[PDB]
Amino acid sequence: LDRKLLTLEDKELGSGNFGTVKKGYYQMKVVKTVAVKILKLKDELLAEANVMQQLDNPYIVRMIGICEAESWMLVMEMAELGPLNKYLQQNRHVKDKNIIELVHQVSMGMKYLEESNFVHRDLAARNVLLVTQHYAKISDFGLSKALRADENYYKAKWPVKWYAPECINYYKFSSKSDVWSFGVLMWEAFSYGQKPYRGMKGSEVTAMLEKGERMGCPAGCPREMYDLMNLCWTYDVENRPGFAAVELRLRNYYY
Ligand SMILES: Cc1cc(C)cc(Nc2nccc(-c3nc(C)c(C(=O)N[C@@H](C)CO)s3)n2)c1
Repeated sequence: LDRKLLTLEDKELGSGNFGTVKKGYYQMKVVKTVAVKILKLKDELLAEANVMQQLDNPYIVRMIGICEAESWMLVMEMAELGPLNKYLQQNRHVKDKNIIELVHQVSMGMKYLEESNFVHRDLAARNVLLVTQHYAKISDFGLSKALRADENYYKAKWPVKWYAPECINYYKFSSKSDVWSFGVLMWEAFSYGQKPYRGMKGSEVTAMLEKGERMGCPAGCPREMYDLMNLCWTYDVENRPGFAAVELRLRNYYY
């Protein structure tokens, strides 16, 4: 558990029903800059930190620890450039080569999450934080679930635009459920952080998916990458590729 050897800044990087996110510094005589989730239930915050605790990957946000003070406080290393969708909305100069590197970084941290038998559940362009223009990290483990050693999926928001059909129709979440979200994450990435399925409600998306209609190719997206998306958006999970195969394709087309 962390000590209050921690200095918070005043600005809110962000806020929500839980509390508010601030920048801070944790003194270890080299100080670390940190992002901090303060609650304004705790149990949820404890869950989420429990998840981050067992995770260790250059492409996942690190947790430093929990600080129990005037408020409950989840402390994480700080990804300085914030959310992918937001940075991309405001950096349309970002080139295709570079978006592919960023998503290949996501697939790699996802590859690891699948090997460690966690499901993310909320993999979206708003949950991928940028360390630099060339270094991406997955965040927000609030809806993540550790899988038991016997099951392949977890049985249950929601972020319905990012959800696979089996999640909405059955409530099953597996790592190939998150492959589906990653396909939507990639489409947002190539679209420079535009919302997916604009103006459509949940049930209209679901209806659209059942017809076999997918979202279009974004503007300057390389064809291999869009074909990668349709692969990700395989309707039937048994045939949808896991992150082992998403990551292999993405690493390949990068060289
Ligand atoms: C909002 C924001 C802005 C900027 C510029 C950087 C960051 N950096 C950063 N770095 C690592 C982790 C985090 C965060 N992680 C979580 C789980 C955050 C969080 O709870 N966000 C909530 C507002 C979404 O409701 S912020 N955040 C965050």
